[PDB]
Amino acid sequence: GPNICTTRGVSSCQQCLAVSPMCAWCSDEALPLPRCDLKENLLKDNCAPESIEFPVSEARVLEDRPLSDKGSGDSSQVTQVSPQRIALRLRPDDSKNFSIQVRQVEDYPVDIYYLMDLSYSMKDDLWSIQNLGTKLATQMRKLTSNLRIGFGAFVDKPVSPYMYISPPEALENPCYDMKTTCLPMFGYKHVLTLTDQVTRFNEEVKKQSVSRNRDAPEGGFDAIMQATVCDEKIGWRNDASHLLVFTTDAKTHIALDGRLAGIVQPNDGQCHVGSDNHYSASTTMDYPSLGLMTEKLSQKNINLIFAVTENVVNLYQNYSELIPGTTVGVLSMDSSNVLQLIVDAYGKIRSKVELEVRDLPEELSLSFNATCLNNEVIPGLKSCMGLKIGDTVSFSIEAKVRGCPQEKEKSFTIKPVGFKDSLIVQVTFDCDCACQAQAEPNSHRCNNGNGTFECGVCRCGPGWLGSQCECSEEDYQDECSPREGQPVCSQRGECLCGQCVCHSSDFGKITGKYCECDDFSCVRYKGEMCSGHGQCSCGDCLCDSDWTGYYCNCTTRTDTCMSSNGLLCSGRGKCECGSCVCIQPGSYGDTCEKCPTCPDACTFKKECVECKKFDRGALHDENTCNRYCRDEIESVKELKDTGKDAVNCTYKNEDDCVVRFQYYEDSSGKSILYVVEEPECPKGPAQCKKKLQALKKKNAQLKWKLQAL
Amino acid sequence: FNLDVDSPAEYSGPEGSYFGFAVDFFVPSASSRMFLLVGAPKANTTQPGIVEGGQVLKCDWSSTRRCQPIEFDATGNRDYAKDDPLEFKSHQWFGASVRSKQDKILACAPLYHWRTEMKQEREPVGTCFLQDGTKTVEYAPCRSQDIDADGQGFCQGGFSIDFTKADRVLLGGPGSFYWQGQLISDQVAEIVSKYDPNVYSIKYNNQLATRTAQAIFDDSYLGYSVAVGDFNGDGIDDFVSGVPRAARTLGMVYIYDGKNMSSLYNFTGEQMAAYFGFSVAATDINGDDYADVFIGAPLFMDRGSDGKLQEVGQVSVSLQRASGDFQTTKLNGFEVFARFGSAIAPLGDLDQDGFNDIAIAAPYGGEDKKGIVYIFNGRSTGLNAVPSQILEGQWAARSMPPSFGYSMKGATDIDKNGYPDLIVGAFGVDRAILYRARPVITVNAGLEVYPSILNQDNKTCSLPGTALKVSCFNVRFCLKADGKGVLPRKLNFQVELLLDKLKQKGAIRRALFLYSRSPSHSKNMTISRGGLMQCEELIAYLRDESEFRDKLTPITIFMEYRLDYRTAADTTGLQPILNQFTPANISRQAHILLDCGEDNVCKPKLEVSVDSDQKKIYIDDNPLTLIVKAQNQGEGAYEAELIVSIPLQADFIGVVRNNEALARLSCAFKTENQTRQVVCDLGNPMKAGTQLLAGLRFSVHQQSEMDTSVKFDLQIQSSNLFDKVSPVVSHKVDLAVLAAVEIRGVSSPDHVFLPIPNWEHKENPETEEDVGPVVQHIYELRNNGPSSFSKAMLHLQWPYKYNNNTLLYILHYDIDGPMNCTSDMEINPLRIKISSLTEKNDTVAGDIHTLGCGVAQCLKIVCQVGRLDRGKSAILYVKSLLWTETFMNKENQNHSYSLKSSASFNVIEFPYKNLPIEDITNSTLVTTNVTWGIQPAPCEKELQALEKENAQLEWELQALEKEL
Ligand SMILES: *[C@@H]1O[C@H](CO)[C@@H](O[C@@H]2O[C@H](CO)[C@@H](O[C@@H]3O[C@H](CO[C@H]4O[C@H](CO)[C@@H](O)[C@H](O[C@H]5O[C@H](CO)[C@@H](O)[C@H](O)[C@@H]5O[C@H]5O[C@H](CO)[C@@H](O)[C@H](O)[C@@H]5O)[C@@H]4O)[C@@H](O)[C@H](O[C@H]4O[C@H](CO)[C@@H](O)[C@H](O[C@H]5O[C@H](CO)[C@@H](O)[C@H](O)[C@@H]5O)[C@@H]4O)[C@@H]3O)[C@H](O)[C@H]2NC(C)=O)[C@H](O)[C@H]1NC(C)=O
Ligand SMILES: *[C@@H]1O[C@H](CO)[C@@H](O[C@@H]2O[C@H](CO)[C@@H](O[C@@H]3O[C@H](CO[C@H]4O[C@H](CO)[C@@H](O)[C@H](O[C@H]5O[C@H](CO)[C@@H](O)[C@H](O)[C@@H]5O)[C@@H]4O)[C@@H](O)[C@H](O[C@H]4O[C@H](CO)[C@@H](O)[C@H](O)[C@@H]4O)[C@@H]3O)[C@H](O)[C@H]2NC(C)=O)[C@H](O)[C@H]1NC(C)=O
Ligand SMILES: *[C@@H]1O[C@H](CO)[C@@H](O[C@@H]2O[C@H](CO)[C@@H](O[C@@H]3O[C@H](CO)[C@@H](O)[C@H](O[C@H]4O[C@H](CO)[C@@H](O)[C@H](O)[C@@H]4O)[C@@H]3O)[C@H](O)[C@H]2NC(C)=O)[C@H](O)[C@H]1NC(C)=O
Ligand SMILES: *[C@@H]1O[C@H](CO)[C@@H](O[C@@H]2O[C@H](CO)[C@@H](O[C@@H]3O[C@H](CO[C@H]4O[C@H](CO)[C@@H](O)[C@H](O)[C@@H]4O)[C@@H](O)[C@H](O)[C@@H]3O)[C@H](O)[C@H]2NC(C)=O)[C@H](O)[C@H]1NC(C)=O
Ligand SMILES: *[C@@H]1O[C@H](CO)[C@@H](O[C@@H]2O[C@H](CO)[C@@H](O[C@@H]3O[C@H](CO[C@H]4O[C@H](CO)[C@@H](O)[C@H](O)[C@@H]4O)[C@@H](O)[C@H](O)[C@@H]3O)[C@H](O)[C@H]2NC(C)=O)[C@H](O)[C@H]1NC(C)=O
Ligand SMILES: *[C@@H]1O[C@H](CO)[C@@H](O[C@@H]2O[C@H](CO)[C@@H](O)[C@H](O)[C@H]2NC(C)=O)[C@H](O)[C@H]1NC(C)=O
Ligand SMILES: *[C@@H]1O[C@H](CO)[C@@H](O)[C@H](O)[C@H]1NC(C)=O
Ligand SMILES: [Ca+2]
Ligand SMILES: [Ca+2]
Ligand SMILES: [Ca+2]
Ligand SMILES: [Ca+2]
Ligand SMILES: [Ca+2]
Ligand SMILES: [Ca+2]
Ligand SMILES: [Cl-]
Ligand SMILES: [Cl-]
Ligand SMILES: [Cl-]
Ligand SMILES: [Cl-]
Ligand SMILES: [Cl-]
Ligand SMILES: [Cl-]
Ligand SMILES: [Cl-]
Ligand code: NI
Repeated sequence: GPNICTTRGVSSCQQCLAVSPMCAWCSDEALPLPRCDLKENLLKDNCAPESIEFPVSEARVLEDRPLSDKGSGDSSQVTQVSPQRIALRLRPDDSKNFSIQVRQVEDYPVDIYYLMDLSYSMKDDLWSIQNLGTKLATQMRKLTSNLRIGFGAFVDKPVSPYMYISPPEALENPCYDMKTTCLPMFGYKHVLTLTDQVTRFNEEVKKQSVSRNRDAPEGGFDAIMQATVCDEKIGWRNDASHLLVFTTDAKTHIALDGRLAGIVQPNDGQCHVGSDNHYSASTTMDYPSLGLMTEKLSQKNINLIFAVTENVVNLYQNYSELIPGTTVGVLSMDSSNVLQLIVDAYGKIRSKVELEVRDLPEELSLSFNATCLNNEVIPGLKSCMGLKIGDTVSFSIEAKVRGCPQEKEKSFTIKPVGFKDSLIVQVTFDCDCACQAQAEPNSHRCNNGNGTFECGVCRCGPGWLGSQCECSEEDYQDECSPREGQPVCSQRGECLCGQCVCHSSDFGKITGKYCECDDFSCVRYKGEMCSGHGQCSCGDCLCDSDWTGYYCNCTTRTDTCMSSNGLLCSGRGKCECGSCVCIQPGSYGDTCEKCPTCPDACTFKKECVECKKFDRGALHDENTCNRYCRDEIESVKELKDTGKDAVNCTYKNEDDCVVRFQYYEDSSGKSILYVVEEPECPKGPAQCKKKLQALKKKNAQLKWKLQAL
Repeated sequence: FNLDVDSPAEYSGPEGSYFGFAVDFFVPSASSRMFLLVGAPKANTTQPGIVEGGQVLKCDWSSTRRCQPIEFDATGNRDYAKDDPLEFKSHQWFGASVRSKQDKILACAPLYHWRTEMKQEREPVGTCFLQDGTKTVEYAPCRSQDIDADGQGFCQGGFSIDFTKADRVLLGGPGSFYWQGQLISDQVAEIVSKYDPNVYSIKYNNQLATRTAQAIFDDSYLGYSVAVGDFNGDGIDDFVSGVPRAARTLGMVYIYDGKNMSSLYNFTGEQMAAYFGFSVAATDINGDDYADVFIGAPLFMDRGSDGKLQEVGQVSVSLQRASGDFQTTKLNGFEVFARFGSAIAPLGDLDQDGFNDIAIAAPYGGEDKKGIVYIFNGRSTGLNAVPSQILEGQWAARSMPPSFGYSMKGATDIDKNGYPDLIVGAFGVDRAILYRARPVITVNAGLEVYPSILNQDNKTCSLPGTALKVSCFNVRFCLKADGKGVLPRKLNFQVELLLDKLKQKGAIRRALFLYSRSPSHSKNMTISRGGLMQCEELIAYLRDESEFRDKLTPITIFMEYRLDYRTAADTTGLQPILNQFTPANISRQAHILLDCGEDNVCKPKLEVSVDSDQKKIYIDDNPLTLIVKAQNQGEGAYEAELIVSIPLQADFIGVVRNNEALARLSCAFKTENQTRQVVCDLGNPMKAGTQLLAGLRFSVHQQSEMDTSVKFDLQIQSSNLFDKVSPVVSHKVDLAVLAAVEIRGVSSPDHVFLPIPNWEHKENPETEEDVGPVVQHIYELRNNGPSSFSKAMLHLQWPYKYNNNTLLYILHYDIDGPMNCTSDMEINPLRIKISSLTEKNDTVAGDIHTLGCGVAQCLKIVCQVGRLDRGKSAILYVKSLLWTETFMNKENQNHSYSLKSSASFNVIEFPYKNLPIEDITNSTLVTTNVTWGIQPAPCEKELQALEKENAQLEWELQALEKEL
């Protein structure tokens, strides 16, 4: 039928291609009366096949390496992501779908650099980790056969007011007044480089000592930044798990806190540690901004862990939520449980895979459909939760470009947070026809050089309203209307030399073959056209990056639909246009987190027990039991009073047996299910005449007494 | 937008001295010589044995640009004893904060140290130096006999300072009291009159100060920034101070009374570490005379379109409502790491539009990360979101970033031009810049053409110079100008008019003036401010019919006007600028009538009609479609356009291009003056006998609390002389009340099993364990519908007892919502103590005989519900205990029951009085099944069979009895 390519793209080739990805242009020969039309339609018009300017959006895989089963092999390159390279070609306002797979391989080498607060309050903590290295090393044999470790230390910017300036014996020994003694003060110092030898570690722990400092908040961020950005001194290995552990019993200083000390220079994210193994810019440069820390951690692919005492757990909980790829754990005052915190934290990190994007053009946007287990598909989502080792995950991506940018080539990276391997997408844009380079300025083909000839058409200059730049106010007709029973150029113009001349309103630009398009016809959401998130073309709102819908008032975002628990709409709703659409009855709220009248917790977790422990139930049938029930669950001899918070639950299983268990919410922030191991089940194994008759009498009466209704 | 970036004045200082870290104007008043004040904290001074003592320079603005350091203290470090320095002025950062009012000037050294005057120590108490006219004294309130961290030893007073209209000083210091921070205020009079050089720790009769708080407030940094403004009745300026690390480093801003230093209001940041309260400022932007608050959060991170977090910084604008309830909005930065919101500078009324303006800086923004400052104009609604101007840094980073805009001060007319100016500074490059405001000229233009429609055969006026008569007409253009400040009253303008502008070179121009014989008129017109507009008119005509064949295209009359900026100068040559939003040009259009035949006079005869949808609009934003039929009965109509006046409740969502039958029309939204309009093109011209039918959509949300209907006024308009408009149709749409109110219920637990584990009967029950398990029935009344109801009632039927048996024993009942309830029976008569759980997690994700309150003794709880709006509810949590012995006694042994609790509601009133309120009611029940377990299967067989039948038959009869 009368497609738009005919009406909106008749002006020229470049314009034609911009009208729509489905539009084609005939750049050769001459057939008066649509140079811009569908590919097939142009074939019916006998346009030379090789003269058809019809680009095609495509995404070729430049490098496709197979994933690895194990990462301990030194005989081959480790691949955690596939494919690695993709060449992406795109048309103006077009889109293409491609995919990417990620896997956490087994026996993957690890880098662990220890960083401890050496404030006097942490004096004891140092003595407790003297044997930590090896004690943990043995515990890490099971997780991997390849591991390197090192050590670093920090106190705070060695300057007033944080440091004792007087007396002179204070700066040398801040514990001069204190019992015994203590080291001077320093921002940060490197001790041991990441090495495969665990022995040299414990030797350095003894070698290092403790220092005191006024004002409890410390300068850990300086140490974090430097340890991250400094690759050589720390010795981070490629194709290895980068783990940075941060231990402190007190608060932390933040950016702009330096102005009190007279520091006005922002952190540059550059390594200033020298051969002296100390932070040089400690005193000169201000604390790093969280955005900067996030950036560098992301770049260097470092997983940051917060080992913090109960009192500050909450403070670092909120902080961690601002920096992806980071966990929070409770470090005991004696720093004894640190070893456990390590193994557990590692599990949390490898239980989740998150994707990040680098160097993405402003004109380019992306969409996602996350596939975690089996047929599970989660639109808009770019990460997955609750995973294990050797587990593979997939993501269906769709790239949509707004317009056709100037630059020829761009390269943006899509990678898992913390992982070295990645997918580099090389994107190009076809904004022009090949015949444009063959254009002929003021060629004799158009009214003796009064017009330019390109792509098999004469684009005439001002003054000539006819093709070939012939007629100017002469006697001619053609078709200025779609049909003889319709007006002329929509009364936005008239027929001159057999063509429509669009007017120009103060509102916008009237364009199109029959002057049917403009910039102001588009719909308006609330006070703005296309919600301001789109630009109007012939009454059509073209949504900008990360915007969709007819009115472009629907975002592609998802994070606003995430709940505190880390679930989409609390699993009781689906995210639509950024806001959760609650499904579960009696549930509502931003993330559908509020559900007063929905069944009690016991009713929800009875399915989890029935699946995890009994390998059955409606939950088990859908194979969602593993991701749903994240609660640690164990079989107990008897149900005990763990807390006023704990709730004793009871239910009858499919075997008609009474099952008892309880749910605990708290105790440092982890949920556990305790199920009684022995559910109660069914037990396997004259005068009587007067008794039967006695009941028979009653039955006769009772039956006869059935009446009324 | 009126600031002159053409040729601003630039001032410099010693490299590495941080020249331009702090800035302010110096106005001794009495209409006297002007100066700029620049602080250089790292400037090496002449003070003996003192390095980078810091200094504040007085830059001469007039003519030569030369900064002459003002020396407050020439001496070195005083001595506590022989070879025992009392103080340490090296690197004391003097000039880190500078403020000036009238002939008074105050500069501080936040890094000035102290010996404590007791033991040998170095404590940064900070000091300041006040200079008023002929007198110069040192002011250091934190320097006292209260020392160390716990005291003001580490105060660092003077970190931020400011004056009040009452000539009182507001000085803050973060370090006081383990870095809780502190605000100290003193009367300038006392500061100087109580000053004794021989006394290091001075006491002031009248001083306001914040006291030490709990240790939990340590490291809060109160006094990081300061600003002044009155937020209560009295004319006294009240204290405002940023507290960036307050609330687990979430950031806060404390406001204290200017009189008794009593806390008035508080603010808190949304994001941690964003440093909410880094900088604070106060000005009345909406001209309500109520000081409006501004808080900077340079490290704030908004979420990009992708949903990714990005540090753009943020500034919260809080308008002070007379009532006291601040209406606040947020403003995100425009670039990453630019740290937008580092400096907020009041500009006063910059464009003299009647609304104070303001400037916000992103010192590290802009390409090359030099620096950028955004300017924002205020108005009735408030501060205009988008900035009207942008300033760029002209210097790069040697090592330290230029930090252009890090410190700035505006709101002062130095050149006496009538407009305030702005001082911006970059300590990174040791430079400072002054921006003079240009005079703003508002202008009104007009263009008239009559008669618009033209009969080619008219031939009225005669073409001069010949015997030819041509069809002519009149053209009338007007220019009115006005402005404020210093400028020549007479303003010349270069005005150019072109006829048939649409036809450019290469194409014939169809119209030209009667005399010049050309479509070009060049006029030098000079007009004065006020209503002395001139407005000249000329006569133009149309060429003969036989000179062209195109009578269709409309002849566009174009006018352009531009003033001579050179002759509009004021003092040193400062060129003015037109109002930010003014049409650079305006144009009208004429037309040629034809085919009118005999009468040669076209009568449009336009009609318009709107079909009533019949669909009532319910009170959220409801979709509404309107059918429209516009027909042209008579001859052609030029510039035909459908004009519609919509009320305040209506927002135009767009035109309907979905339906084929409905002709797709182009329409736009236009708001002129206080009028609210929708314009749709009906074709230019709309030919004779043309009938169109289309539709328009709207999203409507009630404005007035009570309204019968919403009226719309529609009509068609044309540029014709006769019958140029159609009748006005008033179509009202009645508003309806729709409130889908449902009531939900649940039982927690929903199923109880017997017997009760380790339970024992008590002749005299005491605890919950003595009675039985906890059974909670929970009902929720929620209003989903768009409309809201003001009042409602809710009734509850509880299974109180059965044959004098307790059944469910209500211990207590809680409520969350407007609802208030009463029980007809005393709750928890036995006075059993409450133990088990209001908080947290709902985010986790014998046959059967029902005992209804109808068949069992009933306890009733009636409740009065308040107002419930869209998506709002009221909840009733009924906590009870299952009375075990009841189910262990009498007929209860092997039987299973379902305890039924019914609850119904009814809406009694609505907030909409002028509308036909419709009552609504529904009901719901909550069942708790009590069941026995482990008794399904293993003379005596037949015996047991009839025993179960018997028992069951007993209950069914007992039911029918009590049911009647
Ligand atoms: C804007 O934001 C601002 C910041 O958030 C808000 O400002 C806040 O305003 C509130 C409300 O007034 C303040 O709370 C008050 O805190 C007072 C603390 O006073 C300190 O200093 C005195 C000595 O001068 C001590 O006596 C205090 O007691 C300490 O020690 C005792 C035990 O001996 C302990 O109970 C205290 O908690 C406190 O201990 C802490 O501090 C010490 C160090 O001093 C630490 O070592 C220790 O570890 C603790 O950290 C304290 O040190 C307090 O006096 C005020 O008391 C009122 O309220 C309490 C409530 O229980 C009440 O008991 C008290 O007495 C009442 O009962 C008495 C009989 O028992 C009666 O005699 C009396 O008449 C009363 O009826 C008072 O009612 C008060 O709690 C915050 O301090 C303040 N924060 C800051 C930083 O300014 C502001 O409100 C907000 N504005 C707006 C508009 O929202
Ligand atoms: C109300 O009640 C609901 C339901 O109980 C609460 O929802 C819970 O929210 C918490 C977060 O507050 C969720 O914790 C997450 O845990 C996963 C870990 O992945 C899962 O699978 C792992 C496989 O290795 C396994 O190790 C984990 O086991 C841990 O957690 C369970 C409890 O579920 C505990 O019993 C174990 O001992 C372990 O401690 C777990 O099963 C984690 O990926 C989540 O993000 C973490 O990691 C990311 C990325 O590094 C990091 O950014 C985060 O900061 C975090 O460290 C998150 O920690 C938990 O899954 C939810 N529980 C359930 C069963 O749904 C909800 O919190 C309560 N609301 C309120 C406000 O009180
Ligand atoms: C054929 O063409 C001739 C020549 O143009 C034309 O004569 C014109 O008639 C018009 C309309 O009567 C005259 O315009 C008038 O001018 C006076 C001042 O001289 C105005 O006051 C009149 O109206 C006032 O109010 C109007 C309200 O809309 C305003 O538009 C206007 O500005 C005034 O405020 C009125 O407009 C005009 O004077 C002559 N032109 C000349 C040069 O003679 C004649 O009408 C045409 N004949 C036909 C049959 O159309
Ligand atoms: C979930 O169910 C669990 C199992 O029933 C509950 O465990 C119970 O926890 C409570 C405390 O919260 C205990 O209550 C105490 O009971 C003892 C009884 O012992 C006394 O009498 C015995 C003889 O019967 C004698 O041997 C002892 O010496 C004592 O003289 C009381 O003495 C206490 O004061 C207190 O009331 C229960 O004992 C305990 N029961 C069991 C079987 O473990 C748990 O409370 C439930 N969880 C929640 C929070 O709902
Ligand atoms: C105020 O006056 C003070 C008077 O002492 C100035 O003190 C000087 O400041 C510098 C640092 O800016 C001190 O640091 C020295 O730095 C050099 C390193 O510089 C190297 O390169 C330079 C050439 O660029 C070369 O000249 C040097 O030899 C080095 O090769 C060190 O080598 C020095 O040992 C020393 O650490 C100077 O010590 C100090 N100079 C004096 C006279 O002692 C201060 O800079 C002034 N501040 C301002 C803002 O004006
Ligand atoms: C981040 O800090 C906030 C407080 O600023 C914590 O919020 C508290 O969380 C506890 C439970 O851990 C609740 O009992 C309190 O009611 C909360 N207080 C407030 C004011 O919200 C929070 O726990 C910390 N991190 C997170 C988000 O868990
Ligand atoms: C009008 O007068 C100005 C001086 O006021 C002169 O500079 C200009 O050339 C004149 N414009 C024309 C082109 O008539
Ligand atoms: Ca510290
Ligand atoms: Ca006041
Ligand atoms: Ca105000
Ligand atoms: Ca203004
Ligand atoms: Ca000025
Ligand atoms: Ca007529
Ligand atoms: Cl708009
Ligand atoms: Cl779309
Ligand atoms: Cl849609
Ligand atoms: Cl001032
Ligand atoms: Cl908000
Ligand atoms: Cl947002
Ligand atoms: Cl109410
Ligand atoms: Ni003294």
